[PDB]
Amino acid sequence: EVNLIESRTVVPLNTWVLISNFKVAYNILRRPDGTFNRHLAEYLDRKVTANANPVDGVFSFDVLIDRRINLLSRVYRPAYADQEQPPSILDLEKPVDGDIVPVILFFHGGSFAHSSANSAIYDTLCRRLVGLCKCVVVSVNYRRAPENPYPCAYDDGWIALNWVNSRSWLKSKKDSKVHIFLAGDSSGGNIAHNVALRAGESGIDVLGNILLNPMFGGNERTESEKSLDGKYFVTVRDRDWYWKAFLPEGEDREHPACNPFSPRGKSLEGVSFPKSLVVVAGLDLIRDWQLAYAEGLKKAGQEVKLMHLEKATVGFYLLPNNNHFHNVMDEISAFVNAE
Amino acid sequence: GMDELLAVLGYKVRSSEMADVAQKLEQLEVMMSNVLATETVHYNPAELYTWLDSMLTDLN
Ligand SMILES: C=C1C[C@]23C[C@H]1CC[C@H]2[C@@]12CC[C@H](O)[C@@](C)(C(=O)O1)[C@H]2[C@@H]3C(=O)O
Repeated sequence: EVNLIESRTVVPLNTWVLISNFKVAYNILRRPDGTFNRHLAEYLDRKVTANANPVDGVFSFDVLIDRRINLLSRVYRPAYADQEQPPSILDLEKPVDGDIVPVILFFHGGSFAHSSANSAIYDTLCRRLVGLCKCVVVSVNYRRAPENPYPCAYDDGWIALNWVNSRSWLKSKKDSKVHIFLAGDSSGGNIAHNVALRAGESGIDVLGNILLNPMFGGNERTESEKSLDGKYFVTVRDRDWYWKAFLPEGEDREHPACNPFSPRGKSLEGVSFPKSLVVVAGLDLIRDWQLAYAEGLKKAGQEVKLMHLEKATVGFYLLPNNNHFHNVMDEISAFVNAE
Repeated sequence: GMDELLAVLGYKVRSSEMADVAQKLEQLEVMMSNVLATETVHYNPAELYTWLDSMLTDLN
């Protein structure tokens, strides 16, 4: 039955290897009974430390934002101009210089159960964002399911948002305010949406949200789910598994955390919500849910720019070897730097 | 010649062996669809070629 020739036709071979490797490894980590092999997961994941030394124009450092839960976030900044020596542990929080300095609060993907801020795929993505958008990036190492299910991820994002917004050294000179943009791929995009909702209800002004192949769902089986099931790295079976691991016991996929436009979700009509850049991979099996999300925002009168990449698959933004990556990075920069 | 785009992501794969690694991934999916992980922790996860080869053996 197994035949992966079809998926190889739409992506570069090395990309196919990277995503397929995660696919097979994750098959092992997820157990039929709902448990997760966390020890093996963290052993297999490829990680990297922070580095105060600028590499390719970017340096980074980790910060403990909440001890009770050991919540870490990695800060990525462009190399300091005219620095004669590398940053010491006392030079990491030097005030940003610039009339307007965008700060992207990023949430990695992994369907709520996989990866960390220090996972190589995400450390690389964040470093690329710093260089391509000429901004500061703060990547949240939010807690993962099933051990720390809903609402842990959202709570961690909220804590990180307040931390970022309260950093005097991240204030832009123009208006003495931290210009915050929420961003995330997969489950990270979902977290960004929900953190934004909470921000608008607390007075914290988020300037924009960037969702890459955001993870949303619902009780219904969309046409894209039925037609693309297992064809491009993802199966409905594993989607169901991650939702069950993240959502409260006894809940279904119409819970607002899964379906932001569920009858149970609060209306966004007449609500102060940031402008959004929604990127949808055409070959992502949950494409229909993502398109429905973008339409939901538009229908609620929210500002939304939709990028529907017809032949893109999940993970297209992990390697700079395709036009989806280039096109998207161009729009992200324009989005965060727009007036 | 190693693939530098994968190397930055933590994986060591020779560009000339990319197709072979791709083949092994599929062969492993095949076995999994016909099916442990205790021995997995002993293998080097960065070396995809050998990692997959070792896993293929553990199965079968
Ligand atoms: C079970 C999963 C989890 C996938 C889909 C499928 C196989 C490949 C995984 C990752 C692995 C790498 C990236 O984090 C990701 C964002 C990506 O692009 O591929 C993942 C995606 C997800 O969480 O939505």
